[PDB]
Amino acid sequence: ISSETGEMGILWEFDPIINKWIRLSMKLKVERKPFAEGALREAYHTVSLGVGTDENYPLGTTTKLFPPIEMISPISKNNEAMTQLKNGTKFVLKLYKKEAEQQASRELYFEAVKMQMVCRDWGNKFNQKKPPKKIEFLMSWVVELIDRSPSSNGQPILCSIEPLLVGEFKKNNSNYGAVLTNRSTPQAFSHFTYELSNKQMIVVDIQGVDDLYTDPQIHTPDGKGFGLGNLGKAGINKFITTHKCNAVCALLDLDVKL
Ligand SMILES: Nc1ncnc2c1ncn2[C@@H]1O[C@H](COP(=O)(O)O)[C@@H](O)[C@H]1O
Ligand SMILES: [Zn+2]
Repeated sequence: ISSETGEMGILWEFDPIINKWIRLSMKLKVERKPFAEGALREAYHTVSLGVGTDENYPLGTTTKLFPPIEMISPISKNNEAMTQLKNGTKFVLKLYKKEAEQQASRELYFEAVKMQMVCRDWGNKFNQKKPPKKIEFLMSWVVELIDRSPSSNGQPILCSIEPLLVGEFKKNNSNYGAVLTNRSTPQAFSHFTYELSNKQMIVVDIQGVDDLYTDPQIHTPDGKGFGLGNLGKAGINKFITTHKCNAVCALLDLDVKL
């Protein structure tokens, strides 16, 4: 943690193989104006001023705590943040637009970051089949900007952070059936997660730079979890109407009927 001018934050990393959250702290310097925007959020350039422990900021009460205490690792010595967010790193911070900040609760920040980590595992499962192009999803973290005056409201300011992508950012499909590029690997990764999960999930909203992807969305047949972008059977079926499995689908031996 550098003594340089910045702001403090509580840092949250999710580890799927142990299925627990890792609680940390960091200092960061955010630019005043955003450099890009989506439908719901704005993105800011940020520089890391160091990652440390959370010893100075106790959780206090177990009751009403989210995420719950049983989902929190008691040891935080190992994590991705210490290398990928080390002092000097340039990264990206994302805030919700006001409005609709009204549709962003504390649970949805953690649910969104857990969803990206889940998609990150599917990328590794995809890469084990040795496709022509390997895909990879970026890390993602929840950060509580504790130095910023709470929404009033009375809730602290939350955000998500992730590594910086350098290059042309392109969206390949949406979360409701659009096919926006001629590339085969993004659609085939979608034709892949739906079949290999036995139709329990599909990963769409495949976007990013080259084969580094971020901000995916998951549909599940019951429509539960994975945020408000989970359109259930409708989202799954909408992908099937516009999908043509391709040479990558064929190479992965996916079923041409869905
Ligand atoms: N990791 C990233 N690195 C650089 N630019 C990004 C990144 N994520 C999102 N963006 C930009 O921010 C915009 C908003 O993305 P979204 O997160 O979908 O609202 C995108 O259209 C990109 O131009
Ligand atoms: Zn396919």
